[PDB]
Amino acid sequence: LQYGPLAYILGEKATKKMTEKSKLITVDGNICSGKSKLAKEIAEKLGLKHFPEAGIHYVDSTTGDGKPLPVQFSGNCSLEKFYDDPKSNDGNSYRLQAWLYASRLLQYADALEHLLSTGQGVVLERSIYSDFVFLEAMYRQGFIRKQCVDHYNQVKKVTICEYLPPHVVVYVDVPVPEVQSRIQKKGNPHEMKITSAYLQDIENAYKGTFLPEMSEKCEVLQYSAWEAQDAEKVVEDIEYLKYDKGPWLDQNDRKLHKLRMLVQDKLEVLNYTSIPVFLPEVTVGAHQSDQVFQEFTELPGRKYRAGYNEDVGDKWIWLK
Amino acid sequence: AKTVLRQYWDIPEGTECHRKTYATTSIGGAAGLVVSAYSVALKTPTSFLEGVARTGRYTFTAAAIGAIFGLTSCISAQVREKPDDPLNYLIGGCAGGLILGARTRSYGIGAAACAYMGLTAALVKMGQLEGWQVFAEPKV
Amino acid sequence: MSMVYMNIMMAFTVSLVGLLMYRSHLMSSLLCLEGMMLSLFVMAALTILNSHFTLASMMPIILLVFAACEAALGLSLLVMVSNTYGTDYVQNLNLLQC
Amino acid sequence: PFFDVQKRLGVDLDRWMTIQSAEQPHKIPSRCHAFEKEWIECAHGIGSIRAEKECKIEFEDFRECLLRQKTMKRLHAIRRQREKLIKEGKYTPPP
Amino acid sequence: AERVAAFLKNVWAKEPVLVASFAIAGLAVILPTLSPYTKYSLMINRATPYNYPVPLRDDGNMPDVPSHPQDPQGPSLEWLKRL
Amino acid sequence: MNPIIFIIILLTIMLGTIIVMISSHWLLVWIGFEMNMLAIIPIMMKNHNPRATEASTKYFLTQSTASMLLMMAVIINLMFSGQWTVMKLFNPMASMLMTMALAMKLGMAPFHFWVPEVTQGIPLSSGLILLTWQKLAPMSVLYQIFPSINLNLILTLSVLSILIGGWGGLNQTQLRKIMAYSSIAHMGWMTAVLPYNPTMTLLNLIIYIIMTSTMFTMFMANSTTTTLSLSHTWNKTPIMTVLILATLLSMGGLPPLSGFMPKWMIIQEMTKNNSIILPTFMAITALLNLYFYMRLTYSTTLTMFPSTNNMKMKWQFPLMKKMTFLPTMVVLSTMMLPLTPMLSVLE
Amino acid sequence: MMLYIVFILSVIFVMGFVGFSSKPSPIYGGLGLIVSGGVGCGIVLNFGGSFLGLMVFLIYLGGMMVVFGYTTAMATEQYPEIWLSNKAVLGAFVTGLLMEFFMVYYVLKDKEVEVVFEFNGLGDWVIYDTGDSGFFSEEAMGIAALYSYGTWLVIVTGWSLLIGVVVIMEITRG
Amino acid sequence: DGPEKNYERTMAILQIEAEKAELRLKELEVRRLMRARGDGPWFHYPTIDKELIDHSPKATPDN
Amino acid sequence: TFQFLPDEARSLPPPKLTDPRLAFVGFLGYCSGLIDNAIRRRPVLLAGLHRQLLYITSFVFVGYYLLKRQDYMYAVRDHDMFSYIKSHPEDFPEKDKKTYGEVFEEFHPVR
Ligand SMILES: CCCCCCCCCCCCO[C@@H]1O[C@H](CO)[C@@H](O[C@H]2O[C@H](CO)[C@@H](O)[C@H](O)[C@H]2O)[C@H](O)[C@H]1O
Ligand SMILES: CCCCCCCCCCCCO[C@@H]1O[C@H](CO)[C@@H](O[C@H]2O[C@H](CO)[C@@H](O)[C@H](O)[C@H]2O)[C@H](O)[C@H]1O
Ligand SMILES: CCCCCCCCCCCCO[C@@H]1O[C@H](CO)[C@@H](O[C@H]2O[C@H](CO)[C@@H](O)[C@H](O)[C@H]2O)[C@H](O)[C@H]1O
Ligand SMILES: Nc1nc2c(ncn2[C@@H]2O[C@H](COP(=O)(O)OP(=O)(O)OP(=O)(O)O)[C@@H](O)[C@H]2O)c(=O)[nH]1
Ligand SMILES: N=C(N)NC(=N)NCCc1ccc(I)c(Cl)c1
Ligand SMILES: [Mg+2]
Repeated sequence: LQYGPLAYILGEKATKKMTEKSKLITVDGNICSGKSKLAKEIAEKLGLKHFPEAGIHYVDSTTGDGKPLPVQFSGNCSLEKFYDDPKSNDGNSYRLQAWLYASRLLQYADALEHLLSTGQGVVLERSIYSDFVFLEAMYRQGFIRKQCVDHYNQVKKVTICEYLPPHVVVYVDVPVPEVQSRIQKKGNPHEMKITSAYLQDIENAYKGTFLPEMSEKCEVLQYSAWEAQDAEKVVEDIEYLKYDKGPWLDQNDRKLHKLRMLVQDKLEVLNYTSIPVFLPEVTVGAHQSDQVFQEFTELPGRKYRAGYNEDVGDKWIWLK
Repeated sequence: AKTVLRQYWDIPEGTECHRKTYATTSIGGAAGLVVSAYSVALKTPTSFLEGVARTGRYTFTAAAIGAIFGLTSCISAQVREKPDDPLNYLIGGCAGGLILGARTRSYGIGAAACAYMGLTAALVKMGQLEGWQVFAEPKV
Repeated sequence: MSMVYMNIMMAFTVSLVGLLMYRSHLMSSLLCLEGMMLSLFVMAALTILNSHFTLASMMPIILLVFAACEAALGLSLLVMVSNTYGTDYVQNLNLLQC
Repeated sequence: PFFDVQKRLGVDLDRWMTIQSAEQPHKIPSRCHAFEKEWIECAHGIGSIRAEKECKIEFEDFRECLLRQKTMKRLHAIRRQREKLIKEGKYTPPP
Repeated sequence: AERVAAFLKNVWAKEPVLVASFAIAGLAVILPTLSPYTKYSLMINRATPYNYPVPLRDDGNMPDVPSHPQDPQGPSLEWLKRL
Repeated sequence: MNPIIFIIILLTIMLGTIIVMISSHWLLVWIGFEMNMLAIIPIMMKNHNPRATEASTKYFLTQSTASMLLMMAVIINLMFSGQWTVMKLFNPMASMLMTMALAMKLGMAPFHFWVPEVTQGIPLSSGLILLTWQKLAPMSVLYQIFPSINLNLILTLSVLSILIGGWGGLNQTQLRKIMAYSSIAHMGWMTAVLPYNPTMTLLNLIIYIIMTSTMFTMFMANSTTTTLSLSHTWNKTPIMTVLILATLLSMGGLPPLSGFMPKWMIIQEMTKNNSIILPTFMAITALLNLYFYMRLTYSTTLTMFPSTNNMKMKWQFPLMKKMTFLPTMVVLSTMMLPLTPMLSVLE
Repeated sequence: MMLYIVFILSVIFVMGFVGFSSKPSPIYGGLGLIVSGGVGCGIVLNFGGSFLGLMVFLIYLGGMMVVFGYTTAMATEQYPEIWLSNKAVLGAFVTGLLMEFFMVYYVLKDKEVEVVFEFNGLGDWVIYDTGDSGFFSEEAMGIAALYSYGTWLVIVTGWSLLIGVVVIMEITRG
Repeated sequence: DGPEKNYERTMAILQIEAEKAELRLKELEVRRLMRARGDGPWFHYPTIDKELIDHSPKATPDN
Repeated sequence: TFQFLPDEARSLPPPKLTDPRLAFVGFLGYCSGLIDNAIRRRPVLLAGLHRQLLYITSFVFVGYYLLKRQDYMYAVRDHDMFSYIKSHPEDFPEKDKKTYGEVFEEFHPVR
């Protein structure tokens, strides 16, 4: 039975599947802070599902054959271009940020759906709750306009309010001089053009707004670069948490049924990421969007609903 | 409303002008009061006096139209010796339309009001002669 | 008609005018709504009793029961309004103007 | 009824309380039972268009029993005249 | 059955008030249909004469209708006296 | 809401309506309205926000006032006839009170003000019930009491609704308000013909319900509540824009589409009764509705509005909303004119 | 005279309605409705509605109006504004009070009156029934019949009360 | 088609249409009479059914 | 009373299963099937033939009975009309028909 009211009526209630191990964990930090390695270790040790940080091609990974699509089907957002030309007149900076928030929103919906349908917890690397630190950093360096920030807050206002916050927020605290040291060592030509000022703004948003906010409602665990190598100590900290705050304590089968009905419908999840606000950075002219949409329909296995594409080997279409 | 309309249509056209002008002025005044009542209830005046000024403004404007139509249409029938003629009502209807332009201080509204109200009055006279029914009794 | 019907019909009209001419408190308009029911109960009871319409004797009770249930619903809406704005003032219920 | 389910099924959901001359507990009659019965029997089966004209006598009698306007008016007249004569001392009432 | 008795012992230990409520409510629904006395309730109510028993015009073909209250024909309440 | 409770509340909304439709006693009619109003408030409130609370309260006050006036008409009718049978009323004051009460429940002008505000403030699914199913019970009462209705009153209510509904929709960009004013105008056609041929009232009501349900369902499939949001449909579900175009042209009364049929038959019945000025005035006034239906078609189907970059993310996911009965409803909404003589089944 | 008791009660009925309909503080409006409810019961009592009259006291006053006052004290007014201190309330109260008195004066002077409609003024006793010698209360027999004739009334009424509980719990959960 | 076929086919069309036109005029006349007089199956508005009346002896005799 | 097809309707001939109106109803059912495929982005013509068949069958089945009621209601209308005309001969007198040789019509020249 595909999930719905009928499945819920017949005993598919969330509280059955969820244990004390059914926790949503998010790992945050500055660039090159080592959060990616820590997130995998936490997930391995606690037996949780790991979600690699949602990038420009996250949505492609969940649909079709799972492989990334060409760049015109993501709007030509480019993280590489952002470092090369953060003040480009083509609006790439905010178009990327708006796209990345939608990608994170989609991933958060996937993570909650996994948690609510299987009962197994998840580990995320950043989320829709911490995505704003990049936007604040962008605005303070003059890479995006104030109207872009106003647009971002509108979309966030009508989307984040639907979801529950993480059970545990893990923050890895690496100072900016060390981050710049790790960036140059990593040797990515585009990333090395990052300014410490941009990195300092990311940290200021994290410590000024993010951590204080999440402290009111989550379990916030902070580690330094050294303390983050001891994954076992991090996992020991997690297992000894009390979980005495947050709205996860108010949840019940009724409220989690409505939540699962939302996160499973991805078009409903992304509904307000396309509000008709005609900001130049994200507005696409009719001729271009029409042309790009026709190209998308021509991609393999994309003309029809999944399972109805004869060009990729689907069978029994005349009985489906 | 049925009593006044009974009085007006009882008098022959082109005769007893003062009685005709009273029926139409009272009819116009009633419509003005009805408009004022809804206007004041749905669009609150800033003060009691502003509400009274608006009520008088609409009510006099509507009685002015009703008076001119009745008087002009009754004189036209008398002067022309053409009682059962829609053209008298067309003349009376347009005259009332011009007043609306004056009371609303405009030339386009007056011209538009003259044509639309002038045609409407003429149609009203034809329906009276030919027994046109607006709210027809169910018959079949 | 009998003399009592004058005042009972008048009472309904008074409460109807009261209901249609709101002031500020939403509770005050709910009271006029229940006043209307009261006058309806009395008029119906008088007609039914005087005519000796035996089986209709239960009708005023049914009217009372259903109208009390409607009033309970109205009171619930009033408290939800009061929780939102801190008063039961009807001037706050103007968001759907736009 | 818009949909006459009651007649189709033969079930009596609410007809029992529609008129005062129907069956009542312990055969308690209404005051206007005989007038309602006559009017209903006159008007039965001919349609309201015809009954409005042809059963007017039964309906006028029934309405008189219901509200008693003519009776009260007649009593008002006799009482008003009696007060006049007594005010003029031309009438003394018996015990 | 054994699972039924274990369930009943559990509720009897934890919620005797609710167990008693449901048992009483179940008896109220069921016992009227099992009682031999329920039929007399119908008969006694019908035997109570609230209004006047209007006499019938005698057409000469009513041998089952009494002519006098003390004549033998008609319903008897002897069953009620012995009750 | 718990899914089982939502079902029971929906069934109570239906049961209250059914009681009104099968009752021969005026008290049961009143009970049907009371039960129906009690059960509908929870689906107006279900999304818990100040706008939904204001809509539920504005709705409650209107319907409660109308039900009190209805009970007055019933009691006055009892005083002057000594019976409760649902049929013609036996007192002109009772007839005016019941007519006014039922006009208030239907949201007819000048008792219309609540319809746009209540519809705007509740979810699309709740507005779907408000503007379709809720018309059934009051219209079925009007079907039975129409011989005693004052002709001038009912035709005045009809003419006002056609004017107010037509003019009110011209200024709207919110889809729920467009549907609300569209509903007001269509009610006027239904009551204008009722004194002459109630069968044509039923025909108009049924067809209106079908096209109204189609439009609400298509809005729900895309979660569109504003004109500009609806203008993004072409870049997501191009088929939907064509269906919306066809349905709107039908609600405009354009031949050869189904929505021409009720206007066509109402004009016929009125002309058979030597009513010529009124049907002509109604038909010309209904061009106001066609104007703001056409405006929606311009921004939805006949032109391509600007899009947003994030829309591309939507291309990768299918429609998962139920869209129940939509393929059937859209075909009935547009392609039924050749079967017009089938209206006799409603006789 | 006691022969006009029903009329006198009906006059008091109207004044109580003018009381809360002019809408003073809901505390006082609730008081005016309670006085009208009691007086309304008295009118019903004098027509032989013993059980119906007491239901107004038990249910309308002891149930509904208690809940109204409870809610007013909790979500509307905690301290009443001085009665008639507002101009519109005082004007509306005086306007209605004068209309009632003019009605009552004329009907008593002429023993009839035409206030829109024609009303007799001889006293409501004149229409009463002249024969009654049954061994039961007719009102009681009619109300008791709810359980024999009114099966359908019981079903819909009982169902609506259950839905009332369900609906109100939904409304207030928020 | 030969002229005879079209000619006589035309007559068959005229007969059908003429008969329908007469029936349309008669229906308007029948409907007008039934609505004014109420003596037909159309415009038959219900009256209370007399089988609802209880004819048994009542608690008191005068009724 | 509250009957879709009363028993007296069985004296009328049934609608033919090849009725042109019934065929149109079937076509409407076919169109609904295609629109179902289209809104769900399936191959419009081939997808779910079992579903397409039931769309046609459901429309035809319901259409057949609706057509039956339609024809019966028009038979009842004619039956009522003809009976009323027989019952009231005084209101439908047999018209005295003159020929065009005897009837005078004015001539209106087009010059
Ligand atoms: C832009 C156009 C807008 C719409 C215009 C609509 C025009 C409608 C025409 C007006 C209605 C017809 O006009 C109406 O006809 C009937 C026919 O006797 C008259 O009816 C009158 O008959 C006699 C006199 O003959 C009177 O004693 C009686 O009081 C009255 O019933 C009305 O007094 C008249 O007002
Ligand atoms: C919108 C107002 C809301 C508050 C309503 C207040 C209650 C209204 C009470 C109405 C009851 C009176 O109703 C009215 O009584 C008188 C008494 O014979 C009736 O009778 C009156 O008109 C008819 C006309 O043929 C004749 O009986 C007679 O000329 C006259 O007495 C009226 O036909 C009826 O309409
Ligand atoms: C949405 C809810 C769905 C549930 C629907 C349930 C409907 C139940 C209908 C109950 C009424 C059934 O039908 C009705 O029943 C009662 C007995 O039971 C009968 O009533 C019987 O007792 C009383 C006492 O005299 C009288 O009404 C009558 O003398 C006698 O017939 C009716 O003659 C019968 O028509
Ligand atoms: N503009 C922008 N860039 C982002 C965002 N999320 C990630 N990035 C960029 O994606 C790149 C990789 O991010 P990180 O995970 O933090 O770097 P990492 O070294 O690979 O991973 P760690 O070792 O855990 O720190 C960086 O250049 C980020 O700036 C975002 O929301 N906005
Ligand atoms: N009230 C109206 N004017 N209309 C109406 N229903 N008239 C009754 C005439 C009629 C018309 C068509 C059919 I088919 C049938 Cl059986 C009867
Ligand atoms: Mg990383």
